[PDB]
Amino acid sequence: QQEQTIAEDLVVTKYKMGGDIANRVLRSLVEASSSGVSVLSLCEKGDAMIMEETGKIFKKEKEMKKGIAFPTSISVNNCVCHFSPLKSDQDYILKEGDLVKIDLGVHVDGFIANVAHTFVVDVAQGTQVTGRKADVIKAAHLCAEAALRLVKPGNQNTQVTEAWNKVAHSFNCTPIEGMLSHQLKQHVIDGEKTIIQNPTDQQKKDHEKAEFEVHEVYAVDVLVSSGEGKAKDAGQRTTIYKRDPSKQYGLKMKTSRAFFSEVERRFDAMPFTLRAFEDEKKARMGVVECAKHELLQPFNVLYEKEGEFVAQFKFTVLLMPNGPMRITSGPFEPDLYKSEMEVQDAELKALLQS
Amino acid sequence: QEQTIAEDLVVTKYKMGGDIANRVLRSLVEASSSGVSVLSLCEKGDAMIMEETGKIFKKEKEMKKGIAFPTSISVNNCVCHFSPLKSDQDYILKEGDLVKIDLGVHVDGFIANVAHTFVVDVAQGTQVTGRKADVIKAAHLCAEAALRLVKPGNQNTQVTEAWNKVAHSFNCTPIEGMLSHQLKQHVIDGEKTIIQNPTDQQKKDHEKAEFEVHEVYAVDVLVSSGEGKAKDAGQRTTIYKRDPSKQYGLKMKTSRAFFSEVERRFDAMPFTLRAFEDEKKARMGVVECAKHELLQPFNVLYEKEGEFVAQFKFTVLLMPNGPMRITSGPFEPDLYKSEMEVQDAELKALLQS
Amino acid sequence: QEQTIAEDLVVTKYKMGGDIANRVLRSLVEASSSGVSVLSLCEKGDAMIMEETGKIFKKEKEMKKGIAFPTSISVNNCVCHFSPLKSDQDYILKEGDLVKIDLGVHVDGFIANVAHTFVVDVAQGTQVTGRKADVIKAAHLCAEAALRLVKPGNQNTQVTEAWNKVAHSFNCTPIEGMLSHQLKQHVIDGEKTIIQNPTDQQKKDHEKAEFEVHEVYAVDVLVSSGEGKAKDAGQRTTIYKRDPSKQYGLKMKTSRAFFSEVERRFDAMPFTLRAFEDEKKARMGVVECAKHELLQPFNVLYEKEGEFVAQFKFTVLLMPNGPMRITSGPFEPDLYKSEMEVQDAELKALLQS
Repeated sequence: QQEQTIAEDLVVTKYKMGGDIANRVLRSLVEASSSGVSVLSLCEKGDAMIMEETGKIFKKEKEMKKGIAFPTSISVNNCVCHFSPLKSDQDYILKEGDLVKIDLGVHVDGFIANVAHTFVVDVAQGTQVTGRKADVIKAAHLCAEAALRLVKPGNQNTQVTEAWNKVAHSFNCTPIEGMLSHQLKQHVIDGEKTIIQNPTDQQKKDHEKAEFEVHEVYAVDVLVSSGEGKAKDAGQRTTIYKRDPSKQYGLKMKTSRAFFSEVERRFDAMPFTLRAFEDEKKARMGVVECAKHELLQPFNVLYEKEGEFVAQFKFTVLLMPNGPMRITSGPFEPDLYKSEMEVQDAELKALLQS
Repeated sequence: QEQTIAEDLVVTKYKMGGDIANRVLRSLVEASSSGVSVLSLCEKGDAMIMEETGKIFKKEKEMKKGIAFPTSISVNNCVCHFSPLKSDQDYILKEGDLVKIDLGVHVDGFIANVAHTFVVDVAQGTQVTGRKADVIKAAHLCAEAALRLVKPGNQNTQVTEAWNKVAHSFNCTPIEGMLSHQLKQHVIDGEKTIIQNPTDQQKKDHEKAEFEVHEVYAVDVLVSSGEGKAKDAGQRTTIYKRDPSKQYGLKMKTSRAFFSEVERRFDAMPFTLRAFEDEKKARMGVVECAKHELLQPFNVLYEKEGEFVAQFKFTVLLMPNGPMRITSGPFEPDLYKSEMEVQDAELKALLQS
Repeated sequence: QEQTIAEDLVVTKYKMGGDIANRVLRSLVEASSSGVSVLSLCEKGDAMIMEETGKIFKKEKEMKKGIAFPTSISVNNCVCHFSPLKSDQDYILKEGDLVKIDLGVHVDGFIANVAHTFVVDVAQGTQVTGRKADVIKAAHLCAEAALRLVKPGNQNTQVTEAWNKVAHSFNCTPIEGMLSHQLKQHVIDGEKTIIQNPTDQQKKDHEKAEFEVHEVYAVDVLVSSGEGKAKDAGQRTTIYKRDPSKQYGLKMKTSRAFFSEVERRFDAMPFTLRAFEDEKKARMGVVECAKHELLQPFNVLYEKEGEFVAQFKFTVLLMPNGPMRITSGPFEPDLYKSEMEVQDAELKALLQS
């Protein structure tokens, strides 16, 4: 009732204007993605381009905070998520046939527009992607299609969790264990009402059954693996952090209090990459105190087993009265992907046509 | 007082009911082929509506939800409302039978009604041909015309008149007298109506009306290859509705615990006698209740034999942005080849949009 | 007090007028070919707007509705406002003529403006080529760019800038100083505007502005193959509107009758003098009115001989969910072939979004 919701016209407007920016930046990055291109440069180019487009809009309103809601992340092949390298980490260079996931977020007055898309580097004109890339992309895309049709008022998060497994299984792929699609609110990317992928027995017990309601907003995030689908750390350095507002702890230092002060000014409660910090070695230091006492929440770089592919589609959807209204999406082309398998289940075939 | 589609929660309830009506409808059309029992299709629909409405808005333990119009499957010259009792005659679908499937869903009284015509087992790569195609094309283009004419500021009469020229283009006739009703919460049979191809008496019996924003209509197209009169052929009537504008103490003991059941289970929504524990006790307790006008019947009317009746029924919300259709059959216009076409310049332009 | 698209009923009236402007424009486009009197097309289009508005919202008796901009048919290097008197030189359409059709509808003073460019009797399965295709493609890609840029948070200036880049790609120029007005109830000419290719001086005078939800714009793209200037040519002016801010008791009695017929038939919307039966009394009524600033003239304007001007106008509502276009013409892009194309990477991507 105090809360600013998509029940209000001005809020739909901010969501729609960040959505349009998220869609433009994503597409620009996909067009710039070819053999020999630096991932570091695409992460920099996206974060810069988010800032510049947020710069040009709502100029009359000089108090409104706007920018990055999720820093541009570029996770290739069996890498799951959250790769925004530092100027001094090893870079990754896109090879032909590389499977690329681009993930990013934009906000306007704290209303968050999250988008992620998967494609293949320099697919030869007149060909189709085939084999396990085709199987896992096709599968993740149909998972996003089933969620667009199931995440609506009156349905339960559990029905989406199950639809996802039957769809992914149809391609002998596997939704990554325990990943979460969060409810969004003003200034909150990580709402506690969630959809869980492919939960274990522990995760199924600890995760809360919920019913979607009109006026809620979700960042639906589909991550599907060609393999077993349990992501592991593999000592890549975490660059992406979020401040956790739920945690106080006075910091016994000078640098730490000073780094965690630039995190609050420049970013408040949104995720940020350690690369966005002018002076690298100084940020690398101010993080350790903060991260161990949980004031910052890490976004770790997880990997599936070498040779396997992970595909991603993330879209932000507003549960408007008239029906779910999608405000971000990638330039997916269904005809580019040939799989030898399809969905055989009659209920899911009919749902995906609906 | 009246809850209208100017409330965000009401639109939501209409859409969740239509998503369900659309799903049960298609699942019934997939299940329809040579040798399946209409009885079992009617049982399957009604059970799918109850399962689907069972799964939604479950945090809201108190909310009524379920059948707004029990599944009816009216074949060839049958016009509507055929939902056989288990103890009556069944009907087995044949190849080339023209099938109308009518059903409705409600969520907290907000009704989503749909109906659709197809032909049984159309051989792959074949096209329906002849009178069946004429009348299915006609009824559909009558629905396309209504979708574009049922909008705020227009009159019911403009819709009546467009249906007459669209259906004459295929030498078909809208069945005279048939009504398309305004819907409101708990009301399937609003007084505000679109009439088809009315007689001079029916014209004077029926009120010109103007569509207004925030209204809901179950638009209902029934077009015949014949006459366009629908006559009783004494099939037993299986579908009745409580008439909430009516009292009567009733007296006979079966009668009162019968009508006690229709009030507990179905409140104001149409129901089939097939839905009772004992179809015989139900046929008996109706006979008192219906005489005294506490139940309206939904009669099975029939055209002349060898003639064909097509139906498309969709529920539409007159939203500010434009008509928002929440139900529809899966129409494929490529299935149907007619030697005739709509040729009126002004209706061709309407249908193109 | 002011009625905005935040009201369900306002959005409805805009949509009902848009639906009509679309129907009329298309009918006029179909009716344009070699030998067609431009006078007849102006008559036909004004008569259609009155017939179509005559049929809607009949039960609301006090509700004013009809023409927001009289059908104007501006050919080749004519820019705008050609609506000849019965007694003027008529223009007969020739094969290969570039035609601009511009008209408006109002429902209760909610305005739906549209304009469309096409080429007369394009040879079946050819393509228009040369300057006519250059300028029609430039104007359409300008209209497409406006539709994606005129939205809450953006600046009228970014549109102005996109329009010189997009048009320069075809060696075409948006006509210097032409305006796209905000619309409100009974106001065709709101002060918040998008300016085309402003002069030196015009930039000083024109206000920068941010677009916001709930605003309405009649986006008017006017593009020239030549310099992008538009001069008078003492062609009779025929279109005027009443300035509702000026009031004056008139001396002569023909003048007052003239005024009464203007106020009654056209409130404060532009009208053509062609709509007055007594052509003489009206030309005399005007000079007393126009003398005392009671009418503002809409003068006919021309680019140079042999040059071509294209126009796409559309009326858009900045709803919360995104711009909602309620008018458009039937553009078929595959009809126009140009040696040139938009080569800026950001405009390429903006035009595909």
